[PDB]
Amino acid sequence: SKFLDRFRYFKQKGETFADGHGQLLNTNRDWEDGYRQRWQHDKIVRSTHGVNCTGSCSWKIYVKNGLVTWETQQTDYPRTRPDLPNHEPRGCPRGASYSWYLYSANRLKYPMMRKRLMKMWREAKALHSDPVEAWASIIEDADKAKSFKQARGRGGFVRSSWQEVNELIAASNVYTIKNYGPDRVAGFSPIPAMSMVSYASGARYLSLIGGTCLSFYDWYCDLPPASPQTWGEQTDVPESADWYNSSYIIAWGSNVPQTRTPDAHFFTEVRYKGTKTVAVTPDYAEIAKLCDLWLAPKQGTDAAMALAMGHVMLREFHLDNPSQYFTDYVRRYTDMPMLVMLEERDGYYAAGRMLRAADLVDALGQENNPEWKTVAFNTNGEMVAPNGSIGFRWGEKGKWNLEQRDGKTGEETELQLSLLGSQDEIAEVGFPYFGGDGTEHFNKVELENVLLHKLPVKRLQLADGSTALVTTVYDLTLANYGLERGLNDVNCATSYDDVKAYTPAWAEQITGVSRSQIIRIAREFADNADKTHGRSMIIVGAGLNHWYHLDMNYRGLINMLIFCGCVGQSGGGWAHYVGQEKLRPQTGWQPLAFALDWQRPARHMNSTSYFYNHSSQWRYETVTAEELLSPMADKSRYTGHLIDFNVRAERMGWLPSAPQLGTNPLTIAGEAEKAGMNPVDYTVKSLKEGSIRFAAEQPENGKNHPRNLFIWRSNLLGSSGKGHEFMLKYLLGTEHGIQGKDLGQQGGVKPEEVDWQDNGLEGKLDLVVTLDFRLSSTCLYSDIILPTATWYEKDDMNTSDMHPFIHPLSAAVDPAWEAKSDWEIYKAIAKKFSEVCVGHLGKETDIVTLPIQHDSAAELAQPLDVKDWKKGECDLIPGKTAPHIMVVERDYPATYERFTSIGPLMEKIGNGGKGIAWNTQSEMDLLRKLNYTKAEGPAKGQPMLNTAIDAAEMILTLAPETNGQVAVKAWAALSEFTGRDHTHLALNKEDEKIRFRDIQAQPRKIISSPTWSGLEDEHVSYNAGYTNVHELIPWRTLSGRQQLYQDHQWMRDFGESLLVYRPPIDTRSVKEVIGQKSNGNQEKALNFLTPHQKWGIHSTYSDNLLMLTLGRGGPVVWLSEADAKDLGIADNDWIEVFNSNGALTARAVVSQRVPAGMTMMYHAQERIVNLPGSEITQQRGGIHNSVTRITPKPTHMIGGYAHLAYGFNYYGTVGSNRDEFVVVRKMKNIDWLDGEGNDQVQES
Amino acid sequence: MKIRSQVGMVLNLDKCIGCHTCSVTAKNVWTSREGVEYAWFNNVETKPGQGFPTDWENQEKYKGGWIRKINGKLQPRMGNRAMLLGKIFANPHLPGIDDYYEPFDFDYQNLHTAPEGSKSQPIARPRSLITGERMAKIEKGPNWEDDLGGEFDKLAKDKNFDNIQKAMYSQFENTFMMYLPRLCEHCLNPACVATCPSGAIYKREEDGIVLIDQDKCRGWRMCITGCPYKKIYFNWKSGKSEKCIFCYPRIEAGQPTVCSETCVGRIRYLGVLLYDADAIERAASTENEKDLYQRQLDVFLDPNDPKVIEQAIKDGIPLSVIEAAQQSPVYKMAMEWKLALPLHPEYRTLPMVWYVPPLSPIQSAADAGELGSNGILPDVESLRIPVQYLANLLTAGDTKPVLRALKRMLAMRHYKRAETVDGKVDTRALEEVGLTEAQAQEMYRYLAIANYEDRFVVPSSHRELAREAFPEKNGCGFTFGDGCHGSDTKFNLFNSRRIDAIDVTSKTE
Amino acid sequence: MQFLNMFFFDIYPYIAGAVFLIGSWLRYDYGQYTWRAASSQMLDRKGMNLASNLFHIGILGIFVGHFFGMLTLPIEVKQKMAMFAGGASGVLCLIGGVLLLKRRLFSPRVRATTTGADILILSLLVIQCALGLLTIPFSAQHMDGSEMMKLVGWAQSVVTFHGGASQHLDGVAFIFRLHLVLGMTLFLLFPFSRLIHIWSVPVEYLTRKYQLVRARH
Ligand SMILES: Nc1nc2c(c(=O)[nH]1)N[C@@H](/C(S)=C(/S)[C@H](O)COP(=O)(O)OP(=O)(O)OC[C@H]1O[C@@H](n3cnc4c(=O)[nH]c(N)nc43)[C@H](O)[C@@H]1O)C=N2
Ligand SMILES: Oc1c(Cl)c(Cl)c(Cl)c(Cl)c1Cl
Ligand code: SF4
Ligand code: SF4
Ligand SMILES: [Mo+6]
Repeated sequence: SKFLDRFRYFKQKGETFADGHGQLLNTNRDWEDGYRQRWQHDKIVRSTHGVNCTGSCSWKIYVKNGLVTWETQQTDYPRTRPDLPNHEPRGCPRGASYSWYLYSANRLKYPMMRKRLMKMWREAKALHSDPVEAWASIIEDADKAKSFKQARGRGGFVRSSWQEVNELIAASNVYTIKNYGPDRVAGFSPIPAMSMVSYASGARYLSLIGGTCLSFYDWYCDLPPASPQTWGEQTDVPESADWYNSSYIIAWGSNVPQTRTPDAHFFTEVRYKGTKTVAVTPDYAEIAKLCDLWLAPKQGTDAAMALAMGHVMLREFHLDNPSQYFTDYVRRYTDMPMLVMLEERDGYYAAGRMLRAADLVDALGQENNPEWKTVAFNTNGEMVAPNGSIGFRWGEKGKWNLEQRDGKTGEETELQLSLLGSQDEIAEVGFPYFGGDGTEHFNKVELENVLLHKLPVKRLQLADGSTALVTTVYDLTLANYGLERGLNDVNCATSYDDVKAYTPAWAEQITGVSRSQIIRIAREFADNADKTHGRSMIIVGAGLNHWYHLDMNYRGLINMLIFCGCVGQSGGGWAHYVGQEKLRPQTGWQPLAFALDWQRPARHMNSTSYFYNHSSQWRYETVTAEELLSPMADKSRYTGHLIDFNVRAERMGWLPSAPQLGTNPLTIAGEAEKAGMNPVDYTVKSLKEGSIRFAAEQPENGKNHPRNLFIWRSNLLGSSGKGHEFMLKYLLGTEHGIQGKDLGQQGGVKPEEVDWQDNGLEGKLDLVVTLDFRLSSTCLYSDIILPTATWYEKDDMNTSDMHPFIHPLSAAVDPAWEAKSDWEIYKAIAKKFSEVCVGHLGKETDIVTLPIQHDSAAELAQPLDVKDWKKGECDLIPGKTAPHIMVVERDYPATYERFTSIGPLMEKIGNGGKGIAWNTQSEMDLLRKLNYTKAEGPAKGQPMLNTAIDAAEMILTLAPETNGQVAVKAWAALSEFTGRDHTHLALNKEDEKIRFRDIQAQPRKIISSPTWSGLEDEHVSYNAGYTNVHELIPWRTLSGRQQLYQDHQWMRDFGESLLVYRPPIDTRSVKEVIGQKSNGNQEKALNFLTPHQKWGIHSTYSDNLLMLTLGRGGPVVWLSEADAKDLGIADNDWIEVFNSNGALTARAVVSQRVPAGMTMMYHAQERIVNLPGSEITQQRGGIHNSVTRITPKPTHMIGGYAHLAYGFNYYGTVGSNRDEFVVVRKMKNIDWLDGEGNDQVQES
Repeated sequence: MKIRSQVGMVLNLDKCIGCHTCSVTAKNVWTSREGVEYAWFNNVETKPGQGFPTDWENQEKYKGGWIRKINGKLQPRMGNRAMLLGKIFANPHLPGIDDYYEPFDFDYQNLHTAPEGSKSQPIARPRSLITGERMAKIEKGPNWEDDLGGEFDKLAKDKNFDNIQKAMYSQFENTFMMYLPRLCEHCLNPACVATCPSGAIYKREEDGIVLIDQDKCRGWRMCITGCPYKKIYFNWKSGKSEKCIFCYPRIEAGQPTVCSETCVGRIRYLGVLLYDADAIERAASTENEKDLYQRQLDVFLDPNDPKVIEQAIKDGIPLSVIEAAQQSPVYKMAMEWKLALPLHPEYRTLPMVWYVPPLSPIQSAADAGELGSNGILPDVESLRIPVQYLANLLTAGDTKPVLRALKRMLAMRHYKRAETVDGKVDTRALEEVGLTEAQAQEMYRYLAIANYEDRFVVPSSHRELAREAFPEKNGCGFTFGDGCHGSDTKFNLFNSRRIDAIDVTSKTE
Repeated sequence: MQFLNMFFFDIYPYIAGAVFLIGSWLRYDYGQYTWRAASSQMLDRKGMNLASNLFHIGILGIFVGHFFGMLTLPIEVKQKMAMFAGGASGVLCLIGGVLLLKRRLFSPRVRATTTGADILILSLLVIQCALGLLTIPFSAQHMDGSEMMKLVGWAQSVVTFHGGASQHLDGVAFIFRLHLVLGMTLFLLFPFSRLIHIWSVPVEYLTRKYQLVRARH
């Protein structure tokens, strides 16, 4: 009895202590069980997060009372070497809050459908027993179609059932495919590495039926085009543990503590080993807190600082006191010694294309692909075609390597770098200079648009009898940097203080960073690299990569690393981290995701061109190609709207298309038959004649737009979608907040390749279907919302660029309410489709266009210039001057049996990627045993793909990263090309086979694979480019080396054959609207930056109460104190940010760490929480992408050219966004537009 | 002399990345209930700032901690025993819900249920978790000042700027910020225990964790004022107070706290400290507040000293606890290397959660600078965080121990760079700060590599000692409601018996 | 009337008394977590300092008065003290109480988080205190303490279990009857309201050593 215990008062007194200051008591403490019983739980399950953070962290999911209650990090990753910190615990704050979603008030529990669409669907079914015809009756009635498209984002969702929505979805897909074409059906899902099977689910269904799979890396602007330009690689970088092997690190535009949270300790800890660190960010960012020095260049001007640093480096470590390590490194691993041909101009010369073996008389003894092999001089003044150029990759074998050897005699050679001191004469070459251009918001430095430099040249006698002047990439590079070499070049610097084409004094003006800092750090960095043989590294992120001229910021950082021999050495190099792009077991996953086990090829599309086109953002373009050309280019040969350059790129097979042709591609074969020709030929003839046209030419004619769109693992309409208001108007057909006039309304110049119409087609999408676990902004604007399983309710796999482990997502409990995993949702759709299509689609024949692919022999397309067959400049040759034209048979009724079995092509054809292929029979045999096989039907005898686990096991068994047997066959295939053995890279692990159940017990390190260029080894960490440098495997570029010189016609004409400073672009989005809708408060134009947020991963977790409570309770925008004070804004005041593209409402965060002139609305806060109505649009306030708009760049459209050839997520236009400016002002009326009568007015 | 043990904690601020993961896991586990939804047992503040609750460091305002009277005696700043009771009907210093923030939620269901034909896009507005009413605007939150969120003149009211010429720090180029994660200090001389009229708060003997007994607390709410770190939060629903419990359910079996094991930055260390409980009052009442730090170090005993070992045993400290104390990372950082310092020792509570101060990028200067004593690496005098600010935070204003800590960390870096880049031995920086090479290498092992087994050396709390573990193993957890737990007397009005006990006595002796 | 009289003054006081005690014991043994003062101060500090102190200092004066007055200076001197000292305390109490009640009912944060019992018990003490003060003019009609003698006679018969206690009340003014019943009712409701905090007046604190440590147990 507790009452009776009170009487033992005296009895429970023990000894006093500390001279009477204390008393020890012997009393009951049973109450302590109250907190013990909270901690106790039922079990813990291993899982992870399928979100785009790069974290890839394994967690312990605690189930208590039969419900998921919280999570804590797993700490059992395989430990790293003794001299390196281990990875545990990883984790981040967004991840720690995921459990909140399972039973929260925003969880999606049941399939939902817009009420108006449901009422019509049911009324249509009462009149049309066949669901395809019921869908026809609604969609072909303009009034019916419009009544549900205008209801999008306007309430009225009603509970439906899996049966009802699956039938509608299937009926609509059949109708669309039958009447317009398979490519009018599309799907958008990103980053498969965060949840492989979950991505594969929709991609596989779409691929089987012919629908388009939209890309994401380029669209999100995570793809750095500079990587494919320099290395012929999408992205490959060192792992975070490798930062610990570096002795000098610059974090440049990368907010490590905030955006690479679970890996940040490698950066803080390596400092204790004596590594110096430098932060380069315009604001006082979190990353500055961890470095030894904070440099703050004006945002957008980083390339200028990088050029000046490179200048110092070349001056001091290449010229004045030649570094043995650096010199030998650039001689062997760059295109510096390669020869460039000079073009005659009026009184001077311009750098032309690189000299090819084919240009010389004997073609240098080169019989195979001589026009694709580059040329250098050896140290004995003789010409040579060295091993490794792209011409040696195809049509022959054993010479595609970086052995410094003569491509004809096979003898060892030594390349000479500079002609200086052996030139026949000095020629003057003009270099473009854009540093004097720019807007009023950035400092400029006037010199001349063309800068003349004296280059040492050598005249050569060409094969066609003509003669020509050549110089090396090296010499051209030193001139471009402005290094005086004794020829008394007036445009070369006489000192670092000489304001010239590109000095420390020059950069100080452009960037505002003190020239002595530029000099001191360039020096320290190069010295460190010289001493350690390359252990200097630069970690770089979206702070630099999301600018329109991202390529110049990157090539500047990249040249610094190259000149110091850091790329390819553990502890050194280019460390680009953005989204989670590294799905390690790539070739095991690709066949599953795009049904390549059944049909080849699939329909990949590059999303930036896709949305620029279909959401009609081109109808508002303000940037012209003309204003981006080199001052040395023939302006007349580059006329047209930016969209015209895309259409041309498409018809030349450079970039993919979607929809592809203006006619239903399921009908072409039938017509070819009647005309007496095979489909390919009939298509080419029709294309030459114009009876068949590329759909891109007429995007608004009613048959060339996408009609059904699947969205999953994406919040496209609240996060990533640049030009939000354009998507609402043109794709959705709903009210929108665009403020400006289009090309037509301003009487501007119409495109020359695309039809124009004054009243643009709106509401193009007939059906928007979104799969999610929370009601996101995208769900809010969809027609059908399907409840999906959270990451703690399904099995899947996850990998990342940051570490080498593969680990799983697992179901701690079955999905709650009526939710289903993505895999099960698409399997059920595939199943209903299969029956609904009977009688409408059978065994069909599809004509599919495929662009020329990087890593295929076809990459050797147009060697010396650009010829447009439509201009009659050449014949239409699919696969060379136009896209390949492929025939694909589809068995529509068998879609489900196919989706659920591993197809016969793996056995018939085999597997492969990155230009190599291998036999995979033994794996298919293993798979029949692990997954069991179909007992009957179309796929009888094939391994099954019924569960997500069967799908994961297929990924693991097929990939070389997870199956040592495959790894050895893959390295063997590569060895054929290089003539060097690489199998030794995986022999020691040939017996390794990673299994799904084993990774649930402990995450497993993957195996060294040719798919990648770094090693998974116990003595050296993973470092990108390590195999090129150490195994002599070439980079997949024209020259086989790191390419400093971009000689493609378009690269030359757009002024980017060599890196150069390019000021931020003018989007011209503010001057036409500022002051037009005054609310009485002052307005001011500011640079609108959107770095990634601390309280969410993109928009995921943005609605999470934990994150909202630790942040500022909803959408906010940061402003400097000076700008806020100028505008009368106090901390937390409601403000409105707007421009031509649209408007957004938010609260201000006022701060000293934001420099005057810029504002930061951290990347994505989206549209569902705490947003009042806009005074500009009189609609709900918009989001950050309500003020952006897609503007493509031509250089990112280049195809058919070795390293500049297409690949899904490998190349294509990018969704850059940092150059944007907006008008900012304090709001006055705060109306919530909800009929609650709870509105406010902000005074003054 | 009475030896007691406790698992202490050291947080290396130099490595803190200000991510708050520690705060989210702690909240999910311990304070997601109505009544404490606004309470963050572990919370992280960005400095300069006033923190949570606002200006909690201002003791003239909040009356937390101890004062040393003129006669040499200790008294809670709140008042002596009668002064305290005289304030019981309405604690005049009590922080109100607004000094923390009004907890809020959002109407997400409106996104799901909005009616067809809505004039505008539906949205989820804020609602108070105290009243259930619509909030026109969210005006505050627990981490409102995160990353210098707010005007400098507002953030600079930070009590730690006392005695500092602070204007220069409002200039963009001189900007600085750091992170201060905090939890309860589980003090040797806790002010909360001393200020609770019902005696419901106690320090556990075997492991020093300080708890508020949920049976015995009566809700007098004076402890909240008494705690100078403002780490006791009133549960507005139950009417009782609650605080960080140092995850005793895990510590009891030798596991790290949740906020420690989940620390992404790998900055937290857990290790045993042996202390002389009889010396507590003497140290906490030393006359000069600048001596409290060293006087506390003096109460910590050397675990490898056989005199201490024999006394510990005599005083009941379990052998595995003595052994863990001998490999304690906390003892190395606070006693040997002198890197860890207490948080606000001047409150006189003898805090048991210490901090290694952070390094920072160098200050703005006329040029790129020169090589200093540390070559291309920084010299302590060039760091941009004013050392006096750190000293106000950790050493009662004395910069000497703060400078020694930073300098030593910088010396380790210089020595290691000589080794790993130059491939040479250079102990010059070490010699300057009094470190030996063996010490520097050990500092590097613990701070840099920081293997899991080295960050957490937590022994068991030995629940079997002086108790009956066997019947408890067999019957704990069947919570049918026997009504007999919590008291020592067996008599009970419901005429029941404890489920986890043995009531049939052995008659064979 | 005579029936109601023996019920309320001979029977009812024992019902209330038994419930008060065994309810207090049972809630103490089985309801420790519910045993608290239930402060609402943090939710709304406004006016609490004045109101709670007025209320408590007032009600405690009366408690001392009532206790030593009816359960232990000629009688008329005690009556004089009761009216002046007690009256003044009652005024402080009533002001405090009314302020607390207005707060509990109309301060949104307090009203949103109150229990029904908190409103009920406070409302009844405000009535009881108003009733108490209202008896002053009646006692005034009998300055020789004759009324007080009746009331104390009844109180003392009740606490010593002498039957017939209601006889002592013969002819006392009705208002005293109401005050006695509401007062006893307060005891009956006591173990089921926040009033249990009263049992816990922290007297031990005045002599307790500052630091407390609990041994393994
Ligand atoms: N917590 C969290 N983590 C995530 C994500 C998230 O949403 N949340 N998302 C992922 C993804 S998908 C990406 S693409 C990255 O995180 C982006 O982060 P990063 O730090 O590279 O970019 P960011 O665009 O944020 O820019 C980093 C910082 O650079 C500064 N900055 C901004 N503009 C510039 C500039 O022009 N030049 C220079 N030198 N710096 C600039 C700024 O301090 C910014 O925070 C990554 N992990
Ligand atoms: O309230 C009282 C006071 Cl104050 C005195 Cl003095 C006496 Cl005697 C009695 Cl009976 C009551 Cl009730
Ligand atoms: S959200 Fe990403 S970084 Fe954060 S814990 Fe999850 S996987 Fe790790
Ligand atoms: S998790 Fe660790 S690094 Fe992150 S805020 Fe908390 S203490 Fe600092
Ligand atoms: Mo990204």
